Amino acid sequence: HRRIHFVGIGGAGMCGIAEVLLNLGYEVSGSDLKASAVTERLEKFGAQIFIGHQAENADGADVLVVSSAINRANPEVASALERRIPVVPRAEMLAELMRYRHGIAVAGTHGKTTTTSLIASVFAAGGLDPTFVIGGRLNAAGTNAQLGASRYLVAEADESDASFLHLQPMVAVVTNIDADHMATYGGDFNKLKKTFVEFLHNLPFYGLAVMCVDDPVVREILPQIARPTVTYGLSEDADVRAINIRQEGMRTWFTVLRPEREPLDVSVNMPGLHNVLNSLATIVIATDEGISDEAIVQGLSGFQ
Ligand SMILES: Cn1nc(Nc2nc(N[C@@H](CO)c3ccccc3)nc3[nH]ncc23)cc1C(C)(C)C
Ligand SMILES: [Cl-]
Repeated sequence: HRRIHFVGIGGAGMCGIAEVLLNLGYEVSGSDLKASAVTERLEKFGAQIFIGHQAENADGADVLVVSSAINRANPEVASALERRIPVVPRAEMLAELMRYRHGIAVAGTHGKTTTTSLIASVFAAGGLDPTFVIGGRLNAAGTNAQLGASRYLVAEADESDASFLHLQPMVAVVTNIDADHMATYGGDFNKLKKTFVEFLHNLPFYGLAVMCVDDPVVREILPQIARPTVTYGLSEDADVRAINIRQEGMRTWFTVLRPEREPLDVSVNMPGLHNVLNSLATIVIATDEGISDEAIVQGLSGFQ
């Protein structure tokens, strides 16, 4: 399959996915109701844009991507369904971009967005210009370059998303396991816990699981993970730990301890132990990736 057609390509979760597919070398087409600067940029990058939804727009396409559910009202979708052209939801296409890059999946019930942003900030301070996904929207710091150009893709992994168990990361964080999305799993918390184990087991044997052991449920499933693991938290037995937490204004300072490394003083410009924890998760991923202490310190403290 080589040509991908987006129905409603100007949509805010859609243009980013189309841009990354352009960057990967695919043929990309899309349709929208009104021309925009979004569809202008995509056309500049090689996308064939159609204005208005007519079934002839889906000709040549090997797969269709749609904004929400398969609403067969739209003629392009109906024409693809008739020809047995697969129609995948936006979130599934987004999730599969990780197979082409060194993917860092940030899972957990709370803190996915801030941790994803802190990781992106540290990797960028290291010159790695990563593409990152928060709230289904693809981002990167350097405006002019195409999304997906970087080796690295950092994405939120939401346990209530249909594509949760189809991410293929190299590294996965689990910040915490709460019951917010029990309904996704038949209102059963034990089923939810087992899904996070299944998720971590989608890492390859050379992958890395980053586990917050201050959360009691993360700590509970830890011995089930048959993948390389680094634990973090304020707990005294964690591999990567924060001590001597203090404040100077709205900035939090602390010392991070790491195996086989000297203590490193670090600050973040957000209050609360939950942001100390977001930073520790970041420090673990950046350390394992080989990023310098200077880029770690600059990425964390320069984060707005
Ligand atoms: C922006 N943000 N970032 C969060 N990050 C994390 N939260 C927790 N636990 C949460 C709840 O369990 C928590 C809340 C308060 C203090 C300590 C822990 N554990 C984590 N481990 N690593 C990262 C991380 C949480 C938040 C909210 C939305 C709750 C303000
Ligand atoms: Cl289908």
